[PDB]
Order: sequence, then C-alpha cells, then structure tokens
Amino acid sequence: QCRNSIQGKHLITDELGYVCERKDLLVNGCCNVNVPSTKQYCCDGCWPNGCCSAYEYCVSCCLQPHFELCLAKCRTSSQSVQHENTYRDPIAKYCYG
Amino acid sequence: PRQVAQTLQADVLWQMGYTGANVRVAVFDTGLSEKHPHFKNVKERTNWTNERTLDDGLGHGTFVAGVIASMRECQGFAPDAELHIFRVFTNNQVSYTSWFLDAFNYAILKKIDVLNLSIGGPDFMDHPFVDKVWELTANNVIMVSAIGNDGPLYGTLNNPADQMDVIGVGGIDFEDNIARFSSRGMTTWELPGGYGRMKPDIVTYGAGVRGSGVKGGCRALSGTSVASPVVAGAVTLLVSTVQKRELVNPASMKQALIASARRLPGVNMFEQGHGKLDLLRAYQILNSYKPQASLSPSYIDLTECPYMWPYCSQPIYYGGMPTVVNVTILNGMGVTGRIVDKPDWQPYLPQNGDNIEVAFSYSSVLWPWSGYLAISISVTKKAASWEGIAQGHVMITVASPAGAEQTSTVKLPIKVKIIPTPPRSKRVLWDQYHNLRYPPGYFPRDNLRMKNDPLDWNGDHIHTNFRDMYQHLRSMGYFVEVLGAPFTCFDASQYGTLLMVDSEEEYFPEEIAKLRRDVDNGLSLVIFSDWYNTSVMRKVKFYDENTRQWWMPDTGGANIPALNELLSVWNMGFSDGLYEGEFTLANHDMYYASGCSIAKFPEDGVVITQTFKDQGLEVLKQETAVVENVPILGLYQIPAEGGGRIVLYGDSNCLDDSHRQKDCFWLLDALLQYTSYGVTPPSLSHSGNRQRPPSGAGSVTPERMEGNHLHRYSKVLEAHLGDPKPRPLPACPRLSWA
Ligand SMILES: *[C@@H]1O[C@H](CO)[C@@H](O[C@@H]2O[C@H](CO)[C@@H](O[C@@H]3O[C@H](CO)[C@@H](O)[C@H](O)[C@@H]3O)[C@H](O)[C@H]2NC(C)=O)[C@H](O)[C@H]1NC(C)=O
Ligand SMILES: [Ca+2]
Repeated sequence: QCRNSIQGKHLITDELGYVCERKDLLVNGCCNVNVPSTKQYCCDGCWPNGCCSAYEYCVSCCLQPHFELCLAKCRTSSQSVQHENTYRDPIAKYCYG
Repeated sequence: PRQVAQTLQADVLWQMGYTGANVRVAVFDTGLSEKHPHFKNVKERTNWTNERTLDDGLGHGTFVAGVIASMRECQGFAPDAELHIFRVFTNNQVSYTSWFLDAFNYAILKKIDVLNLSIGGPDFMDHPFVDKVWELTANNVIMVSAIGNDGPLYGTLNNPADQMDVIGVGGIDFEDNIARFSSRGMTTWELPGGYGRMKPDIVTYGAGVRGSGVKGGCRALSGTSVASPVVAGAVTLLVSTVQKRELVNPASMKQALIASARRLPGVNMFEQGHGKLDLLRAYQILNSYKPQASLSPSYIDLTECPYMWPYCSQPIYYGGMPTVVNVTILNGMGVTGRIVDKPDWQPYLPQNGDNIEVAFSYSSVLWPWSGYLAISISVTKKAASWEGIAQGHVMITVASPAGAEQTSTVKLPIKVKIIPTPPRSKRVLWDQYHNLRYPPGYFPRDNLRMKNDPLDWNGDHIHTNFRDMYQHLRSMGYFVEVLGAPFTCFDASQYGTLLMVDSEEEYFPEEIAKLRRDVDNGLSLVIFSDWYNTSVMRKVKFYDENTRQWWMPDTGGANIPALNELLSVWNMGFSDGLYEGEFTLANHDMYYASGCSIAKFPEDGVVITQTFKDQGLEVLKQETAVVENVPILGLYQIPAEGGGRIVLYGDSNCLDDSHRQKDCFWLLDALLQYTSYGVTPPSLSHSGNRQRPPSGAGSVTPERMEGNHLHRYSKVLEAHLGDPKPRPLPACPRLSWA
C-alpha cells in the first residue's frame, strides 16, 4: 500500500515520489509507473527559489533524494501570503523551501 | 429547559451505544477553558491568535463545544466525540487568514473527521483560504460551516459555508422557522457570467439553543454560529453510528443529511437547502447507503415551489437567456470523479419533453469529493409559442477510480415550465456584467452613514440584495433576465430596457458603440448611479484589519467617471458632490442615502430636483450645509426615431436591500414603465420639482482618483498600472446544446 497525496485534483504523489494523473492511480494507492507520464521526483514547474505551481509537484520535488512533512510544507501557509489574503507568488504558491 | 440533543432524538441513538465515539471533531472558535466540567474528551486546545491564552474570554468557543459534545446539564449530540479546540479568533472575534491557514494545516495533520467553523467571512476571493478549505475537504474532513448571521438579506453567504465541499448550515428556531439572522441566497462566485449554487445545505436549530457556559451552567445563544455546531454534533453522532467507516466521506455524509432532511414547508431551497436535519432518518439512510453519485437539487422542477424559488418565479420562453441550474454533484465513490460522457439528455416525447434543449457544462474532474454540473436549459424555436410542462431526464454517469470504474448513473429529472416569448417590454435585462464588488477590491458602501457595513459585497444580483426588488418586478409582470456579458453579447431587440444599477465597471469602446446602436434601435437604459467624490473617497479610506492595510476606494459609490464616459455620447454626465437626506416624490417618501448629482444633462430632459444635505462637507470638515436644487434624477428620450430612453439616478440604496431606510420600488417600477412603454411618468413630469436641466458648464468634471486601482479588478481595463486601457472586446459565450 502507498500513502498518496489525497488532495490532488489532477495529480497524485505517493510516498515513493511518483506523480501520476488521477486516471493512473492504482488500488493500493500507488501511481502507475508503467505509464510514461508517471515520473518520480519531478520538479516540473518548480522555480529556483523553491516554489512550484502544483502542490503534488511541490511534494515530489520535496521528496527528492518525510512524506507528511512534504505534504505539510507544500500547503499554502502563513508565510505564503502577504496582507493575509494574497499570495506573494500566485503562480508558485506551493513552496518547499 | 430545552435540550437540543434530546429534541433531535440523539437519545434514541445513545441507547444503541453510538455516542460519537472514535470521531474527531475540531472547533474553530474563540477557545475553551482548561478544565471545563461539561466535557470528558477534550484532547487538545491550540491558540493561533497573537493573544497569549488558550482560554475563552467571550464564551463562544465554549458554547460551540458544549452544543457539539456537552454531557452535563445541557447535553451535546456526541458526548464521546473527541473534541479539538482551535483558538483562531481573539476575544473580539478577530482572525487573520494566515492563522486560518496554519490552523487548517494542523487540522489536516490531526485527521479530524468533522470540523465546525461557526464564524466565516464574506471574502470568498481569499484564494489561500479557499484553496486551504478545498485541501481540507479533499483530505476526508467533513466541514460543517455556518452560512453567516447576516440574514434575512440574500447574498449574505459566508465563506467557506458556500463551497460545494462544505456543509452549509443555516438556522431555524425551535419552531422550525428559518431564523432571521440566517444567511440566504445563492452563491455569488459565478457572477456575472454564471449562476450560483444552492445553499445552505441544511438548516438546524440556531436560536435559543442552550450550551455550555464559560465556567459552567448553560446559556442560550443565537446565530448560524449556533446552528452549525448542532449539525456538526449530529454529523459526529452519525459518523459514530455507521458500521463501515470507509463509506463515510464528505460526499456520503452530505448525501445522507440531504436525503434524510425534512423539507420545511413554505421555505425555498436557497433558505433551507434540502430541509431540517433529521437524525434518525439520516441514521437509516446511512445504514442503507452505498457509494453513489447524487445531485443537489436532485431534480430540476422549475414548477414545484416555493422550494424551487427563484426557478419557479418565472417560466422559460424562447429568446430568453439560458436558464442555468448549477447542480452540485455529490460523488460518494471517490474524492476525484469524472463525467463519463456528455450527459445524456433524454427527453419525454409522450409529454412534449423535446421542447427543451439542455446544454451541459461541468468539471473536467469532480474534486474534491464533489463538483458542479451547470445545466443550461433553453426552449427551442418550435416551442416559441408552446405553453406547457417540458419533461425529461438527464442521465449523468459519474465514474470514479476503483479496476473497473465505479459507474454511478444518476437520473436528474428536468420538469420545466414553458411559455411563448413575452413582448419586448416585459423582458428586463439586469446588468450584472458591469458590477464590481468586494471580495476582490474595496468598493465602498453606497450609503456613507452605514459605518457598520463599509463594503458593497452582497453580489448586487436580482437574487442577492436585490431579491426584494426582483420579487417586486416578478409580481409586476416583468421577466428579469441577467446580462452576464458585455453589451455586445445580447440581442437588444429582445429587451425593452437595460437596468444598470450601482455600476462600478468601466466600458469597452465597442461596448459603448454597441449600446449606442441599441439605444437608437430601441433599447432603453435605467442607470441607478451612486455617489462619487475624490475627496470623500479619500476621507472614507479605512483600515482593513484582515489585511492590516489602509484601503482607499477603487471607485466611489459608482464609477462616475466611467458612467460619464458612457454617457458623453448622449451629452449627459454626473457630478461629484455628495448629497443626502429624506425627501418625497409624487406623495411617496424617499431617502437619498449617498449619491451624486447630474452635472450635465441635455436641455430636453424631464428633470426633477430637490434640496438635500451636502454630505461631502460633513465627511471632510464635519460641517453642515443644505444644498438648493440638487438634480438627482433625469429623464431623456433619444431624438432619433425608434430611439431608446435614458434615466439617470444618483443613488442605488433605494433598491438595494442591505440597510434600507425607505423604498423606491415604486420609482423603479415607474422608471421601467418609462423605459419600456414610452408613456411619461406623471410622478416626475408633472412634479413641482422640475427645473431647467443642467449644462455642466463651469462645473469641473469628476475625474478618476489619482493612483486608483480599479483596473486591478476590472473585466474591461487591463492591469497595466500606467494609463490603463480597455482590453480587446471578449468573444461572446456560446453553448452546444445536448
Ligand atoms: C457552478 O459552480 C461552480 C463552482 O462555483 C463554478 O465553477 C467554476 O467555473 C469556472 C468557469 O468559468 C471555472 O473557471 C476556471 O478558470 C480557469 C482559468 O484558467 C481554468 O483553468 C479552470 O479549469 C476553470 O475553468 C472555475 O474554476 C470553477 N470553480 C470551481 C470551484 O470548480 C461553475 O462556473 C458554475 N457553473 C456555471 C456558472 O454555469
Ligand atoms: Ca454594484
């Protein structure tokens, strides 16, 4: 069984690191490795400052060689906003560093 | 004395050994006392405010926790519930969204099953907060939230109770009547282009409910902040009752509450939802429940009501704007779903069900645990003269992961009423496109005296804060359709009048040209303006604590410079002076809340003017001054043959419902009569308050305040920040009927 990022609207990241669309999610919670679209530890969309446009890619980059830690640190938090109601980087609102 | 838990037959479930055991409940409130004797299973209290105390100085968090899980002297639904206390408000009910983000992260970390949020907010564009709430529900958190205590005004829903993934809880009294404070109306995220969803989800007891006191005993409180904990405790007890816990997800729980709810007679679905919480029937439904998809509303009956107001307040004809029903899809098979195919609209030939064409828009992925299905229903060309009930059913196959897809095929009955198209006059196009409002930007109150509510935030839709006005129009025969697109995107030959009220938006040059052509062709304009003044705007700047920022108005009460840009093609204009006071018109009382005047009007206008108070001087230098002959209203028929009409009025509060003092529904009826039939209204053309229409000569024209930021929230102007210019005219929306 795999601990998958339950949140994902489109993507899913398992404790291993695979990022897979929602159509390629297995029964045991693991991602479909066989499909080419499932690349693990994919930092796609992650800017050099440590912010990513997707929460699941934020988790996968954060899992680069901790799953709950990466899940929590990639959620938009207090430090992710300015004036309490606007992101300091909307296009990269999910940051792992 | 009353026992809320006992009244809902929570005892009948306590006899079964189900008492909220092994169910985690989080309370997002002002905190709890360390050793309150009314609770046996308070696991942790956390403070997310800047005040160094977990305790409850106001007594609100204590009351909420008691209603949910009290055991002594006034029992809660789930005495064995695991209480989690989140002190995210201060003693004054002040909470920062960043504190909410941290607290919600904590809640997801602790894997709470039920989360009560008794105090929400009007700011649904607080994107970090809404993203956090979606993240929360997606993680299997049944979020019960109060819809707000801003009723009985429509458009007063509070975030996050207005989200598809959150159980919105309204308030009834112990007599099963919707509480006056309880928020109502559709969601307003989807304006102007779209239509709002159905809220609240359910309504429970929220007036006089006894709950734990700060130190002990019990006390009675009121508010949807009271109804919400009742539903949260009932949901906690229900979760404890169910045998297979995997079947318990936000969607399945919401569906059990939706199906088991007892419909309140005489209450529309946007006040009550599906009905009042029924705990025993909910237990039975959860007992028999199997993973499935369902629809809120589960049927589309534009006839059966008052439950289906506003959908029964008018029938649908040919040439009408598509009737959009935003149906919330509750998918209990998985957090992510998928509509398998273009939903199959199967009409009923035997009973004339082919007179309706149903277009479908919907989520590409149904998430989190739910989604939307906007059904756009339109009559056909043949039925343009066919009265009757068109009946069909829309078959939606929602599929969810497992290997085989979890196919749930759901019937959505669609029983709509159809009539032949009304004449031009009966059809009124309410301008929603050019409305700008809070949450996004600071658009000040249309009445400067109302210090309590310094924002225009109730949607300004005919079903939200103009609900009384829309109901009045419906009772007057007018069919009120909504323009959610620029002027270029509506057949002006359909409507006799276009009603633009408290318009804060700019105008495309193409929009202005198209509107001028429409007016020459026969389209009419009723522009209920509102106050504008650079100096008053500067003095009315306020400190927003939610953002800890000094907000200046992005425009005044109405975007008078933009309205003047639109009106210059007809030589008309608006002033910048603030005026206010009681007055009368044709033996009817009135109240000029906070409006401007008509700086420029052509000579042939049937104008009316009266004396008011120079509220601008009051705002600036706190002095007093009565102004003689301030033009507030103006009528003008375009000289071009077959031309339109233009009515200018300076304040929008006499139609709004927010904090009404007087009523001008009579005057709006008269003005719609003028703009749709030509017959002059004697109330203004034979009035003794007529005068020479102004000229605007020598009077400095109002200008956009230097450094304004309206372009940041404008669908028309680009966020250029330097000499902002209108965007290119957008393409008109289109639908592929299925
Ligand atoms: C029914 O209610 C739902 C929930 O409020 C409405 O959903 C919203 O619909 C708009 C469509 O304009 C979505 O816009 C988004 O735009 C971005 C732009 O890049 C696009 O990438 C997204 O895929 C999406 O299309 C918006 O996200 C969506 N919100 C949610 C929470 O799903 C819906 O419009 C209503 N139905 C109507 C008005 O017919
Ligand atoms: Ca407005």
